Parts: sequence; structure tokens; C-alpha cells
Amino acid sequence: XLLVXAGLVLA
Amino acid sequence: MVNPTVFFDIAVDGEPLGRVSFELFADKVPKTAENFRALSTGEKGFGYKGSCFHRIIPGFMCQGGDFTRHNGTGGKSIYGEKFEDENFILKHTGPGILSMANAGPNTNGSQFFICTAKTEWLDGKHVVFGKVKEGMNIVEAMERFGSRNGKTSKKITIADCGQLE
Repeated sequence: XLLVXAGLVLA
Repeated sequence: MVNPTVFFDIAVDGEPLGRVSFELFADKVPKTAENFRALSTGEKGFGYKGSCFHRIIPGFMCQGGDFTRHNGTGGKSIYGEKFEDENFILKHTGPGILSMANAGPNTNGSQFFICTAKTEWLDGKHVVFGKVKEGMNIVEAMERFGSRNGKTSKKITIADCGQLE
């Protein structure tokens, strides 16, 4: 999808 | 207290692109603003100078702030490895919004993103702490080196950074 994560980037 | 202003001098593959400046909303989120400010000046002995934007997605945002691992797994705050979500008073209202990247509730480090759209679906999960003042056109130019999966076609770097006032 459209996330802004640090390490495990998800859809 | 007057809200602080910071600048980034952006380079594409080592070649100067332009300056981006941010207002930090210390009047809403002083702890989060201070962290970004201090990493921007380097006064603690570490920070954003020389780091890159490892993840840029056109129409969405530019992500940076990982100055220890340069890929999204690293970075640290001036308070330690992580700090809490200060509050969610401010929302992702549109292009230019400056907001904290994280790995779940209360995992703020040094990673951040500059929005190039309204990203309402992130409200209440990511702490908004600033906004682009000058150089939105530079951010727009950065954006063009990104892709759907986030990988950059050229090295987008913070050649220099610090505080204006």
C-alpha cells in the first residue's frame, strides 16, 4: 500500500 | 517560543540541486521538532549531513533520515534509539508536510518523510512536526528520481544542512 515505515515495509 | 527553521542543501549524484527549508512546529510538538532540528545542525555529533533519501515514491512522499544504515533500518534520535509519539494534533494536510517515519507506535528515531500529496490515511499514526517553507520545487525535482517501489534512479543526498533561525 502506501506506508512510511522503518524496517518492515508493507504493501 | 518562535518556531525554528532548518535548511537542507540537496544534491543529485553529487551535483547541487537546491535548498529546501522547513518550519518546525515546536509550538505543537516541541520534542519531535527539537530532534529534527538537532540532527539538522549536527550539534550532538551525528545527524543528517551526508545522508540520503533512500525511498522516494512519486505522487506520495520522499523518505530520508537514515544516517546510520542508509536503507530504512537505521537512524537514531537525540533521546536514544527511539522515542514516543508526542501527539497527533497535526494532520497530513497536503504537499510539503514534514512527518515522522516509524516502525509502529512509539518507535520514532530520525527517519522522516516530506509529502508530495495529502496523505490522510497516515493521520494518527505518524507525528506531523513541520512543513516545507521554501524549495517545494526542489522537492518536486527530487520526486522525479523515485519510482513505484521507492528505489531512486540517482543518489539523492543532503549535501549540507543546518538552522536558519
